[PDB]
Amino acid sequence: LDLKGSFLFDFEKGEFVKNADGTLKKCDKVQAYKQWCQKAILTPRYKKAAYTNIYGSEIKDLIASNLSQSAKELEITRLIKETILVHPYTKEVGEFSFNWLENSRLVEYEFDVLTIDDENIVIDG
Amino acid sequence: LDLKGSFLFDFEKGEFVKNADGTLKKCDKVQAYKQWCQKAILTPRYKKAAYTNIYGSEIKDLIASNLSQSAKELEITRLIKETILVHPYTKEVGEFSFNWLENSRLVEYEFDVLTIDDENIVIDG
Amino acid sequence: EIPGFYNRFKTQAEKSTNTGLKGRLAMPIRANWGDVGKVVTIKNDLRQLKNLFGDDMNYSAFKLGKLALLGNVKELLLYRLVDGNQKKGTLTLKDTTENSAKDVIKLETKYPTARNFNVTIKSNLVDSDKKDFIFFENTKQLFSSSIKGTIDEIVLEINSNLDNEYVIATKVADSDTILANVVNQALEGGNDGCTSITNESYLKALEEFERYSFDSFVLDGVADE
Amino acid sequence: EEASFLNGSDVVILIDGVEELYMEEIKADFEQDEQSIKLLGCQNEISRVGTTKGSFSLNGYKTDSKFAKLGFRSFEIIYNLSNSETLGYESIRLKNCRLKKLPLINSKAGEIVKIEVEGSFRGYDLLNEL
Amino acid sequence: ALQETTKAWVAKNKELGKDILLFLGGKTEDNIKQINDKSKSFNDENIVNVGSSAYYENIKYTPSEVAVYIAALSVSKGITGSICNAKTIFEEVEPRLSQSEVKECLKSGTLVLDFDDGDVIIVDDVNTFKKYVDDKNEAMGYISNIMFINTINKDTSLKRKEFVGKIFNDATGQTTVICALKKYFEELMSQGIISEFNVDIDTELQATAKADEFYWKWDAVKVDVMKKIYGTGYL
Amino acid sequence: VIDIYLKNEKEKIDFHFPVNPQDSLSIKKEKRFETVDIVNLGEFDIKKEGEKIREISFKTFLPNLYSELKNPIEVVAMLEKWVDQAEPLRLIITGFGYNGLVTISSFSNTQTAGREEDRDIEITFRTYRELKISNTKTDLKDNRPNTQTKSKIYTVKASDTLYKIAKNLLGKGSRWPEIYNIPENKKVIGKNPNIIKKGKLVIPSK
Amino acid sequence: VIDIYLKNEKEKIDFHFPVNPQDSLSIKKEKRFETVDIVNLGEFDIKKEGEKIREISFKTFLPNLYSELKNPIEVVAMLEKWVDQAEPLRLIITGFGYNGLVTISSFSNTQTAGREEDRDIEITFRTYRELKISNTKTDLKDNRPNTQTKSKIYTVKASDTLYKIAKNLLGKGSRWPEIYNIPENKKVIGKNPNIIKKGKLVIPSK
Repeated sequence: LDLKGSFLFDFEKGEFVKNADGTLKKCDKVQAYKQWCQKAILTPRYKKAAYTNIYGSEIKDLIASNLSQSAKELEITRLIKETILVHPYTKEVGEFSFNWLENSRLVEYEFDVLTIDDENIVIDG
Repeated sequence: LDLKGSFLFDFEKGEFVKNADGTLKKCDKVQAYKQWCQKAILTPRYKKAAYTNIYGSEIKDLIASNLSQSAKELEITRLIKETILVHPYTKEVGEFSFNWLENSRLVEYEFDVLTIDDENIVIDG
Repeated sequence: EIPGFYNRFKTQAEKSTNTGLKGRLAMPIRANWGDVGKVVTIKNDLRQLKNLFGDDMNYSAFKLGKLALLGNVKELLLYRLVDGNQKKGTLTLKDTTENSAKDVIKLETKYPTARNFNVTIKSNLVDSDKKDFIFFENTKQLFSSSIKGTIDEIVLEINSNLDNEYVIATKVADSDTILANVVNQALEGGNDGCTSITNESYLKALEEFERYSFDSFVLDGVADE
Repeated sequence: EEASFLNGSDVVILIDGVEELYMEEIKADFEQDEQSIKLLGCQNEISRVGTTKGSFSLNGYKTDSKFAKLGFRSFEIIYNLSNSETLGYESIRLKNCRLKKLPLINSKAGEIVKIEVEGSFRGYDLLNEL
Repeated sequence: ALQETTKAWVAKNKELGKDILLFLGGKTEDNIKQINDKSKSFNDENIVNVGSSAYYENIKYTPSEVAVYIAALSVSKGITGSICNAKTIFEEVEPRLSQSEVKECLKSGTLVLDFDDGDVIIVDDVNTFKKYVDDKNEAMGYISNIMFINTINKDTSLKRKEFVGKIFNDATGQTTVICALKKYFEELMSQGIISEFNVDIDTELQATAKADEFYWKWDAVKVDVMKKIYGTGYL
Repeated sequence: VIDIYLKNEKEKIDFHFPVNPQDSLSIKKEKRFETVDIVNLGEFDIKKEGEKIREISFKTFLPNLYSELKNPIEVVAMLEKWVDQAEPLRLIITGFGYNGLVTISSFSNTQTAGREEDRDIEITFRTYRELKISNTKTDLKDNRPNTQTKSKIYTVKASDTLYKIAKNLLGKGSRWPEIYNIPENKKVIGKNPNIIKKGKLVIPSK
Repeated sequence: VIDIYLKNEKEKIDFHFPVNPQDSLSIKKEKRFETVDIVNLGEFDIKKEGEKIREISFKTFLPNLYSELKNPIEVVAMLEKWVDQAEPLRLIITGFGYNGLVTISSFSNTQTAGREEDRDIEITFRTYRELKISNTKTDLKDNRPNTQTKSKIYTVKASDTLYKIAKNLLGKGSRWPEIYNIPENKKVIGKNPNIIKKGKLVIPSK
């Protein structure tokens, strides 16, 4: 597998975190994977020409859709799930929750599961 | 088959019985098997690293379980039955009985059957 | 007991097989051991018969009782027939520090008998302030325990432990120092009364049995007309 | 204890928004096909709700060819029951109702020409609760 | 001094109807003898002594400190659960006791954590009340039993204050109160906490009723958590 | 009283059915045998030594509101996930007195016209078995099912040693170089396998 | 609430069923496995790694007058056209909580004796899957279905370049000579591929 680390990027500030040395703050494979997941979610699909069709999501386009609330919930689940699962490190994403806190303004949760989160059987002959 | 004898160990006293000569009291194959059965029941599984996964039981772990009374009865039957049956000399164990003598304090019986307990057909051409 | 898992093992003969039996039987047994001159009910258990009347095949109690037990009777009403001349095995143990060797404790068998109960007391090797009280039946050990030197505890400790169904201690007098060391002192003076059972003595069992109820009665293996 | 009942004289019926005052009997029920299934561990059967079906019966004295002309067209029935001893009134409307059979002809001897109508209704609305 | 002060303080609050369960832990240098004597010295069922320090990422926790975690677990289990064999978060207990030493500590009302196969486990759910255990009071020696009792008193006390001098003390009103209490217990039946229960009019104390002095009686059969197993292998 | 428990282990989930299995449970048993005819004698039954896989099936509904409970949609997603699980499930049925490892063969949900929140379930189980592929001598049989699961990442404790971790967490114990040779384990662990520290996160293979 | 949406893409149609699926929906799931017997041991279940195609079926009626609506005859013509569509359809069922690419296996309409305007429908769907026929190294999986469609004729915008059109509209972007080599594209485009104008109509291949 041998996934590799990457460099931090504070999405709050929209800038790379760099040490007092001036070199960019490296970080772990798992940290890099979390960095990648948020980036992929925020990248719309088919529109940013640098990436292929695999990368990116389509959540923004769903806003203009005329589908009902329940239909939009499933589409959110499909879209987020499809975008994340392309990464090898992903094991499973699910346990989606939704809360239409206002009449038409939504907050939703999901839970991601890594490859390392798997449970291993203990036996040998 | 040729199972072999072993040495007595008074579980009441937690010591080996030794003769006036000082040598440990040997005992029969069947006595050794009975000695083995009680030891295996009292040995928790997966925890005492000397033995493999075959040896031991899991009765102690069942105490903390949240299963109902009837479910716990079946688990006791499964656990005791599985632990004993690994021995070659065992033929069958069963006829389990239970008595919840207090509200939540249990006494149970079970009957073991040896290989020698089998009944043989009498015929020859 | 502490909470947790406990387990034991027993021979299949130790199964509670008394369930499902039927019938009631009576017997004026001669017995070396157990209660004298009274009817006792047994629930068809060999050990119960063994504890209540010993296991001497020479005596009609265990011998015939075993046969009746093998007959699968639900309840056996045994009466210890006796000749009279009844006595219990007894012994008196004495103190060391008194140069007169003051007698402080009297031991006695639980029931009348003539079997060879013996006492061996030796200095407790770990601590001379205590001593090991080992109770014997003939050459066989029957019960062991260490004890404090004070007399009241000694009688209590003997009467306290589980394995003293055979003997009961009794205090004769107080003293400070432990009993004298002795080996295999027989509880002499006892008598089972099996000697020279009279023809008349059977009649006592009959009248005692009358207040009880039973399906059948059988003599004690005697063909006297 | 007090008298606060209601009488059929107080009944007011608007068949499709028209006072069909000549109807001297009406009844409508809203039944449910309650499934009843038996569970292994539970001694008593478990009843599970199901889809509802609205039926209504309405009969009166004929005064015109209203129902025969109406045919099986969908329409509405507004039922208003008013307490007169004290103020307050119940008001129901069957949301979408259709006839199950046109009482095309009916008459006998010197009797008045009675008319009987039976049908079903999809749903209802409770407009006032007394 | 604080323990005695808190002992009196909790005892005072019981008389006010506030049933507070107190958790304590002996001093670090107390041996088994000191701890057991402390538990024997005050054997209130509302008091619990921890008789063992514990480890948690190399940081020692004195028995007084550990009582915080013990109190939290007991409180968190609520009614249904118990800590008879709960696997604690701790990693190692400094005083490791033999079965005989455990038996003495448990008999003394000391609550002791035991190390078993890499697991620190609380044993038997005991409290300080062990001196008497006079028949029915045997159950009172366990924390879960006391927690079960206190909660019912609190729930009845809550329902009490809704009606003291605020509902007419008539047979219909009294029947309303019994219906409220009876239904409340029936919820506990729904939880499986209780096997049998009864609540009825206390005819004796009802002879002298007043506005908030209607009196009632009840009794219930709490379902206990399985604690020990005895097996007999016939062969 | 009757209850059903599905104790998944590769996912440490102890599912308890909110609803008892509707009308009636039933389990068959059929001896594994073959029939052979012989000239001038006729038919005969020859028992085949092996046992037979047998099925347990029933149907339920997952109610929306009832004693522990969960959404029917999530429960269906839970079970449908378990259908593809290669590892076995432990099924316990209290009143029926059934207890043994099984695997879900088929599963189906249904939304009736009314009761749209509930989901009528029809599920089938298969009895599960395992395939266990010098100095010959009698020894203990390998009858114990080895159904036990551990996290794929281990946190080293104080008393642990790399050999001990291998045996507790990978069986034979001589399997320790498999743990060490993983480059992540090599990085966190010192260059000496014999030296280890409490904390270090370690990744057992598979 | 329950709704059914069929979002065809090769024909950009987002069909919403006017009527809910009659009595009850139901979807099965069956683990892909095979049974094998072993001498003196008996039957055993071997899981097969691959998944299984599963079906969703129901029935409806397309009413003449009811909330958006269309003629039942045209709707039947629409669906019967979609049956032969090689490309997949996206099926979303709100209350049932189903969402995934499917393809219509069978379709049937019916005119009852009365209600001659309406058409009773019985339809069946199959779960859809895709067949995705140097310097080896881990990379993102190709799990995303590539269901997206564009017009066969492109109008060049101001900032466009022929390479950019190829990537946006034909994938790899190096595919631009396929666009250029079409003689119609050669005619409208100048002899220099690198030069292009806003407007020019261009025909992507296939």
